[PDB]
Amino acid sequence: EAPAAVVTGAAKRIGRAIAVKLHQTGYRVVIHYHNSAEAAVSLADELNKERSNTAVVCQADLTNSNVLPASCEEIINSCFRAFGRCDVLVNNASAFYPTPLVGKTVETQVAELIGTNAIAPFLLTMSFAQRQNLSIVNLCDAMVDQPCMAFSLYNMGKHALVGLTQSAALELAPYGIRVNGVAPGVSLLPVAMGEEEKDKWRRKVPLGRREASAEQIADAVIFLVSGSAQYITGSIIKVDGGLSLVHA
Amino acid sequence: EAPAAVVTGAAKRIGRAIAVKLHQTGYRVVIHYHNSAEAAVSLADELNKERSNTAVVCQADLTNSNVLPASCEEIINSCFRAFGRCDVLVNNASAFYPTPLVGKTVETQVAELIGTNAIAPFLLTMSFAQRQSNLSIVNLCDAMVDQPCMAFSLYNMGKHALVGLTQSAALELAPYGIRVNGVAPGVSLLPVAMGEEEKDKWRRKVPLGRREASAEQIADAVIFLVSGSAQYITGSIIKVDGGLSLVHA
Amino acid sequence: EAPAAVVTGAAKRIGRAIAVKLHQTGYRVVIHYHNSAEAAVSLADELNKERSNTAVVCQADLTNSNVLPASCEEIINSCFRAFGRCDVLVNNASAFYPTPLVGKTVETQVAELIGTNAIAPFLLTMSFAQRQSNLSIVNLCDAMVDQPCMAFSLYNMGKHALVGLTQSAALELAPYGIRVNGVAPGVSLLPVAMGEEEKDKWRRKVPLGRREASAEQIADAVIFLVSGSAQYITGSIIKVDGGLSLVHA
Amino acid sequence: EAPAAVVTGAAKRIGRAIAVKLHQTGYRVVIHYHNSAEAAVSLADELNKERSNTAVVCQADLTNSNVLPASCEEIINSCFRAFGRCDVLVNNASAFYPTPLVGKTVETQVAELIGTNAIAPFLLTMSFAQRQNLSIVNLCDAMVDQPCMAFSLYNMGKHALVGLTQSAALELAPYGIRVNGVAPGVSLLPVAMGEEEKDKWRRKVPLGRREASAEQIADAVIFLVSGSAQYITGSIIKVDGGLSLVHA
Ligand SMILES: NC(=O)c1ccc[n+]([C@@H]2O[C@H](COP(=O)([O-])OP(=O)(O)OC[C@H]3O[C@@H](n4cnc5c(N)ncnc54)[C@H](OP(=O)(O)O)[C@@H]3O)[C@@H](O)[C@H]2O)c1
Ligand SMILES: NC(=O)c1ccc[n+]([C@@H]2O[C@H](COP(=O)([O-])OP(=O)(O)OC[C@H]3O[C@@H](n4cnc5c(N)ncnc54)[C@H](OP(=O)(O)O)[C@@H]3O)[C@@H](O)[C@H]2O)c1
Ligand SMILES: NC(=O)c1ccc[n+]([C@@H]2O[C@H](COP(=O)([O-])OP(=O)(O)OC[C@H]3O[C@@H](n4cnc5c(N)ncnc54)[C@H](OP(=O)(O)O)[C@@H]3O)[C@@H](O)[C@H]2O)c1
Ligand SMILES: NC(=O)c1ccc[n+]([C@@H]2O[C@H](COP(=O)([O-])OP(=O)(O)OC[C@H]3O[C@@H](n4cnc5c(N)ncnc54)[C@H](OP(=O)(O)O)[C@@H]3O)[C@@H](O)[C@H]2O)c1
Ligand SMILES: COc1ccc(CSc2cc(N)nc(N)n2)cc1
Ligand SMILES: COc1ccc(CSc2cc(N)nc(N)n2)cc1
Ligand SMILES: COc1ccc(CSc2cc(N)nc(N)n2)cc1
Ligand SMILES: COc1ccc(CSc2cc(N)nc(N)n2)cc1
Repeated sequence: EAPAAVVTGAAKRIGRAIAVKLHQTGYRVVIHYHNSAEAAVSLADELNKERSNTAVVCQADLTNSNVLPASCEEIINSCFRAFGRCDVLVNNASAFYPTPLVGKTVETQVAELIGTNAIAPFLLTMSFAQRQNLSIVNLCDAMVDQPCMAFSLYNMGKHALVGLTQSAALELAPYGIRVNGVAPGVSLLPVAMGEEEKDKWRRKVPLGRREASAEQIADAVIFLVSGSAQYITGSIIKVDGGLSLVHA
Repeated sequence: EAPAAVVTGAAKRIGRAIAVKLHQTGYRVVIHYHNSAEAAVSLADELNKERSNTAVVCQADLTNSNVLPASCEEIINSCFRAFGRCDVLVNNASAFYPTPLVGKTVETQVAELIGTNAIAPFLLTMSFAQRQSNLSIVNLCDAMVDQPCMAFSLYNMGKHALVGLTQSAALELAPYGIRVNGVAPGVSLLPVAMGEEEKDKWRRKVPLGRREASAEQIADAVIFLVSGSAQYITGSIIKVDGGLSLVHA
Repeated sequence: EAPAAVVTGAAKRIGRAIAVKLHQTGYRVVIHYHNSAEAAVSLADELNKERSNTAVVCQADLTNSNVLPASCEEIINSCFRAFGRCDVLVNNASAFYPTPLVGKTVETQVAELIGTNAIAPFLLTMSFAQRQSNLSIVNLCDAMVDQPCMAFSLYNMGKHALVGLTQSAALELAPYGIRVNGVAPGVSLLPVAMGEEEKDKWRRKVPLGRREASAEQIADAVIFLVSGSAQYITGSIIKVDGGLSLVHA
Repeated sequence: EAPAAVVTGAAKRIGRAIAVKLHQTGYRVVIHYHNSAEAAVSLADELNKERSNTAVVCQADLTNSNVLPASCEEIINSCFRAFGRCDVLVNNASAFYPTPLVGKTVETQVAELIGTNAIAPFLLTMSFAQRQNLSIVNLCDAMVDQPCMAFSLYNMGKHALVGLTQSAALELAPYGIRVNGVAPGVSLLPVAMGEEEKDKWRRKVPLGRREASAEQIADAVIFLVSGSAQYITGSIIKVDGGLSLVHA
């Protein structure tokens, strides 16, 4: 039987590309979502039209709370429910917005940014491991050491996620579970963002003066979960077209 | 007027060393504590006997909660209440224990490990800036963050977040003249519950001396980072590990 | 038409697995060697037996000297002479031996270690770029560069230099469509000379499988980096170390 | 009796600041120079005026060659002959210039950039140790991982120096010798650089929109060689005003 993968925030953009490429490679997928029900099912329909009963959806808020552990336990369960196995976990879901040091309460910002980018990936990892070419891939950020201004919580989240990638690689290696990361720089920009401000970020990218397509990010994910990366663990692959190498 | 510092978890060990050294340097100190009331009060006694009206104690739980912001805001408030100013903040307080991936609830482990090592520093940092000359923050990090102990995922994630904060905070608060730096022990004072055999196993790994760092040795680097000799230093983590992080498996 | 690749030190061990896998992927290969004449010619034969006119050998000493630029210019020239193009450069050749601080002269050690591991890669990158599709360079680095073996400073200085090259070359050659990246083994193929308890000592330390990387596992990452699945990857060093660099002392 | 320091390229700018602060701390100093004999001599006189017989100068080209090892052995030897001891070694001398990938020969650029920045520090280290609060301090570069364009050989030099620092810390720790680095970001700008170009770099620095004075860099070196840094080794202290944290 075909292996099975969980992709968090898989309904749109980069997570959608991961789930599609994983499916095109022959995985059965769990498309997690929070708000994008319509887009998630739409993706599942497309994938299932290709091969019947190879894509299911799963809803969960990934914000930190007393219920988070149980939601993450159940995302992993849905993969075992649908497919009888869970070979791959891609922690892609992420909140990202500014939290100046000098309207959500700060405690809610903590809950969303630290929960989605860090704690939920920790809890999903716990449940993944407990339930067992098994690997985990975490969507990190190649700009962590040169962070966006006023983004300290988000940024604290992605650093926490780098530490979890490393800790979990060390601890889960005895179980044959590899744990790795993929770090975009500028991939798909928010439709929210202004076009002028978009081309400002694009022009900074040495390799082609453009952003990464979502497929380019998914390519790194595909490599990491493959047989070609079977000695690779605790590694984080930058996919940033040299953006992080560029001084101020 | 003498400047004033806040040191979190300052009742004993390394935070005591920081507070004492900051006090010997001429600072007034808020000794923040959680459970260690007698040790906190004993230390504020010692320091006030040295210079009257120069040490207070301040109780707070730094576990993450929806009341954490308020608690951190009050820690900073207490320094202004006592001393009319707050020049320096040392984020020393830290919970530290295993959380294996395979009777505390996981929700509580998240709250204590992430709260003490990362969210309280963020919140204290926020409160410190908004209440505002040589202003600086020093975060107690960990030199072994990239070669972590087995099954310390949460603690390690919180120390990594602390590195992230140090950097983001240094960047954002530089315009306000606040510097933000770190001090990363490898092995310093070992746990009180640890047995001497297990301590010596760690001691024997340190290239420089085959011994742990003293609390004064850690405190020395913090005192450098707050001084006028570090006036251009920000976003920097100073490793104080006797070469331990260079030693391969 | 088939693209072509240069692999330094490709007669044996890891560079040989690299050249074999490039060739299976469809590349024509220049097999560079220094002393391993017999092995190099044997490899070209096997590759050519499989697909005709797809492999040449090229001899060069990559020790630093005033003629090293010319030699490196000639290794790149040999690919154009043989195949009409040069698409891929792999910097694999490396001297590796201890150089304690406290019968080769120090002048020679500096020359072999820094030349093979850094200066030759720099000069090759220069000639490659100047002679100029999916063009890319992969340098063979070392995952233990921050946790070096004792008394291996010149070697370690060379590997660090190689990281600096990867990044500086990635930045500068980006506007030319040339990507530059790295593959950093931990313990892979273990030395001929090394005793057998030393090998098992190193093997026990590897979290993932308690074994060293096969030559082919290292080559897989090189192959990924030069493929059309890495078109946005530049200035990245991929560890292929079974988690070894994560194990504390 | 008073301890003694060797400082390389100590005649001008940053190295001169380091020599002076060491001397003010109570060190006797070997002022090394290559071309700047008048400034070296000028410093030694100033310093000997303060304290009789506490400053000497010592000339040596630090470009890589087959005589380099002998030259570095003689710099160390000069401190022993003059003062009877060599407690501190500061590796400050640095060639710095572009070497684009696409009127010196390239082999000479290699020899100057790699020799001054990396090989001479390694030979000076060998000799320092062989001859024995003992410490070495290397002048590194905060911008090593975000290099200036077309500075690959310089950048290769500074990276090697980080590795030396680490390798030397580990190997000389049993002899009680600590090895550390100080990494400037933007410090003293070349005097002949136009103020308008100087200002483009200044403006990039978060902490105060200015470059570090030489004395500011010297301050960190002073720290590292003091009794206040006695457990510190293998460490590189950035002195950069937050410059390296600033994204493109
Ligand atoms: N795009 C870039 O340039 C870039 C750069 C650096 C790093 N990254 C990383 O790459 C990954 C994917 O990036 P992206 O731009 O595709 O992400 P994105 O659009 O910002 O977010 C992806 C998904 O995360 C889910 N999500 C947000 N908040 C959630 C919550 N509270 N609970 C559960 N799910 C939640 C959302 O799902 P729903 O719509 O279903 O609610 C969203 O569609 C992220 O980890 C990101 O941090 C991206
Ligand atoms: N010791 C080392 O070898 C070492 C190594 C690497 C890094 N570090 C770092 O250096 C720092 C100092 O080390 P240390 O060993 O002296 O620390 P520690 O004794 O383990 O902890 C210091 C203090 O943190 C406070 N704390 C714990 N949980 C708290 C909570 N929920 N709320 C508020 N305060 C809490 C405790 O205060 P109360 O007693 O008053 O309850 C404790 O006295 C820490 O940041 C540590 O991570 C130390
Ligand atoms: N093997 C590992 O565990 C390991 C670990 C970390 C990093 N690496 C890196 O991965 C690469 C491959 O490893 P490996 O073990 O296969 O390497 P290796 O066997 O030690 O050396 C590869 C080739 O380098 C060539 N070489 C040595 N000195 C030379 C010189 N002066 N001039 C020109 N060529 C010279 C030799 O060619 P000839 O035989 O023709 O003389 C040799 O076959 C190296 O870059 C190494 O640094 C390997
Ligand atoms: N200034 C900065 O913004 C900055 C930034 C980053 C890092 N740094 C680091 O801090 C250190 C000092 O910087 P700096 O600007 O003061 O230095 P600098 O002016 O560029 O040079 C320092 C001295 O190096 C000596 N030197 C140059 N080539 C030499 C050679 N072939 N042999 C022997 N000595 C040679 C020169 O001595 P003579 O004049 O006597 O010939 C020169 O005065 C360097 O290691 C540098 O890389 C500085
Ligand atoms: C720095 O300017 C940018 C670049 C990319 C984006 C894409 S939205 C996004 C980005 C991210 N790093 N994480 C998450 N979750 N979502 C937004 C602003
Ligand atoms: C590696 O084995 C050790 C070494 C030192 C200690 C000291 S207790 C401690 C340590 C820490 N990194 N953070 C906090 N908060 N407390 C415990 C276990
Ligand atoms: C002391 O531990 C080891 C580990 C691997 C080896 C393989 S031989 C080798 C290694 C290398 N880093 N570079 C080169 N060129 N060849 C030898 C000793
Ligand atoms: C921002 O562009 C600059 C900044 C400072 C300088 C001072 S000269 C210098 C610089 C250096 N890193 N190393 C050495 N040896 N010399 C020149 C250009």
